[PDB]
Amino acid sequence: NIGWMVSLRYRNKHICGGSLIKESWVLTARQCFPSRDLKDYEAWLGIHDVHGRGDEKCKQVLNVSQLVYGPEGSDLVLMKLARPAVLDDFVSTIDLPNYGSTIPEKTSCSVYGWGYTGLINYDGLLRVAHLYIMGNEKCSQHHRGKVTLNESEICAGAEKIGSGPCEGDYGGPLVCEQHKMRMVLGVIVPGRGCAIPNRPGIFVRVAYYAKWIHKIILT
Amino acid sequence: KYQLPNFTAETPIQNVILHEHHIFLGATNYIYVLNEEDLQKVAEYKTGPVLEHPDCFPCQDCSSKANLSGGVWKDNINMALVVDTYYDDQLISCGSVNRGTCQRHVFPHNHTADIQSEVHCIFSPQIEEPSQCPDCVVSALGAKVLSSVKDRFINFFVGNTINSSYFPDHPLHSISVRRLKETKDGFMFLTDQSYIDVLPEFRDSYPIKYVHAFESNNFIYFLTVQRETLDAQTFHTRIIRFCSINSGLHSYMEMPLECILTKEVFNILQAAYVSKPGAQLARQIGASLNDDILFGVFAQSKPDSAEPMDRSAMCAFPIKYVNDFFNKINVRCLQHFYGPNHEHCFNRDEYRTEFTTALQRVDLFMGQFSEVLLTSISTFIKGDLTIANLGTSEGRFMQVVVSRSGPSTPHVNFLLDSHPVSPEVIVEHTLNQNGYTLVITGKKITKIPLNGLGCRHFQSCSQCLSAPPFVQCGWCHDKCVRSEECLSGTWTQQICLPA
Amino acid sequence: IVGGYPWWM
Ligand SMILES: *[C@@H]1O[C@H](CO)[C@@H](O[C@@H]2O[C@H](CO)[C@@H](O)[C@H](O)[C@H]2NC(C)=O)[C@H](O[C@@H]2O[C@@H](C)[C@@H](O)[C@@H](O)[C@@H]2O)[C@H]1NC(C)=O
Repeated sequence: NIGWMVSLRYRNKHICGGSLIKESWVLTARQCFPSRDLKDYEAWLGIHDVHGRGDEKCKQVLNVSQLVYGPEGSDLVLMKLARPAVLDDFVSTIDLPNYGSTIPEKTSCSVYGWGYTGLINYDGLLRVAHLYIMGNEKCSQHHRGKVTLNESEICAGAEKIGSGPCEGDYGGPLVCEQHKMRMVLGVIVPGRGCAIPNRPGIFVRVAYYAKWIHKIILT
Repeated sequence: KYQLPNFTAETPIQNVILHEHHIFLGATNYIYVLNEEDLQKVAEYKTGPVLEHPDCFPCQDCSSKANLSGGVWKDNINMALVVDTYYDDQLISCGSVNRGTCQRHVFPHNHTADIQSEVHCIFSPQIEEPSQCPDCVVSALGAKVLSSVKDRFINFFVGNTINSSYFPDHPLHSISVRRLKETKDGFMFLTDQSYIDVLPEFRDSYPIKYVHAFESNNFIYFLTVQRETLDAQTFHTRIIRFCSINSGLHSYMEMPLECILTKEVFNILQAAYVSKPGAQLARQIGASLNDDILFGVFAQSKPDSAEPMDRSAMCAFPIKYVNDFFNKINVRCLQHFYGPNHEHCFNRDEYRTEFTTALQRVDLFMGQFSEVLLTSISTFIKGDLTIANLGTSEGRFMQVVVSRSGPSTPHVNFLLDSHPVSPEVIVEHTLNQNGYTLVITGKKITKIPLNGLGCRHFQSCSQCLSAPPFVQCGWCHDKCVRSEECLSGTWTQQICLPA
Repeated sequence: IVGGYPWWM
């Protein structure tokens, strides 16, 4: 199950994805915040459909009380919910990687989102793309030397076909299995074009910011 | 009279862009691709004339509709030209036609000259709020476009000139910020604070000209020519400053700029160029070697109008000192945006500021160009020195040393063309500051070197010895030449006897 | 998600 997937709503319209890492804490991206007024924002939990149609028995609508911006380099933002989310079979928390951690190249990962699909008539149901971890050397080579990669970044790309996150998928997770456990290894940030065949996705490395995350979440 | 790399377009050149050793010219009805080395035409793209029609919407080609009953032929005057290297290397061009829509020219992997193979039009049909047109970017009366990668997105800071010409479903904003969707299919405004427009009541009475736009220290700057007040009969030069946020235009404050002469006010900016200072000048105006300096070419106004009087002055505004004045606290509300009598003004990101006192500097050429109209400026460093490439309304081009303490004689000084020099400039610095300048004159573009234009033009020993050291000039009995070309051997850079 | 599948895949 995928109970950690959050849908951030701006002016009663889905703007971004997010990951529930603690009962009152959501890990998202800075690009998801046009207004500085936290009243225009809402967090939806326990949903499969973007409009929350067939999941009113699970849906957990919550308000945003605080916004904690990550270090200058990161495009991360820790979002505090006005009330803690109640964990059940439909709402759960995603584990974080430890500060000095890594996964090898070819590690099977998944990206989740209610964003742009390209399809004519998209149903609004949560989508997944199967990506595979790429090392920062091969990633810079695959990106035709246009961008040098920092320690704060994580690369993952699909096999042969053109697939990955796009508009509306930002803030969402790059889920990979670490030490027999599903963890949020990256955060979906705007890329250099949507789903280009053989072009891997650049995500913000969560393992790099794990020390700052535990500083904010542990309260 | 010199033999320099030159190119003549069929139509006037409005914009110039250099990318991967190629010269991209944004001209009327055409985009030309030139070779960097010899300015030879490598390719061309016909952008016009375009057949306009109220029923035939933007970005759709109505070639069949040429035989109509309500269709008009319009010339595609290039208003903006940009190279995006963040997404797959492309050229963005925005013209006066199709309500100021833009189009991306994707470059094939190893063919920068190919601007024909992959062309996509940046227009998405609005369904959420059809009252707004984010793909209607550029104005025909005047438009300044500044693009930048901000928050992993390509942002477009557009300054547009506006009149009372009402357009339903497709209107235009004065100062705004929009981002390209990662799908590349279209632009979008984030909030209601993404644009700051002139009140419908003052759209025709209060015209605004956007002369220059730049990004420095995470701040977005716009250089304006507008009236002193809503009811004022005289014109002003203003510096616009706002927070480089994608979400909208935050911390919007506008303060006036003045170029004074020892008191003589050169109130109208003709051209601007932002660059680092030379060692000598850095020390002279109290600036670091890594400081950005706004070099503004200003001109005296014809009483009660905006057109210039052919009297110019040039003064340097270091952006550090510009920001110092913005932070210093007297202050008025933005009269063209807010009502001149409304509640927002009777108070004190959300609020828009207008300064009453102007930031002023003394003419760096000390009244040297007080008899000519300067229409172009581009600055560059050669050793300890700062040199300015200057364009005139007569078509004169010159290279002269910039120093706070005393003016100098221009080393380069000649008639480039009959047409005035365009404020649209390019300076390239190839290994050890020995590069070139791309100068526009009507439908002509010229490649002038940065290390001067010869030596043999200096008539007297005085003029010959007053030349800067990079020109490597010296007097040889009766002629000003280089060391290697002195026949007799009587070559000096120090002594002038009664010749 | 472009080139994606429903979450349960
Ligand atoms: C505008 O151009 C059209 C062609 O692009 C003309 O229609 C086309 O004219 C051809 C003869 O020139 C004819 O074979 C095509 O079948 C016809 N196509 C269509 C879709 O109608 C059009 O007017 C035509 O040409 C005149 C000489 C007459 O034959 C008319 O009956 C046609 O409609 C052109 N109109 C004008 C104002 O020139």
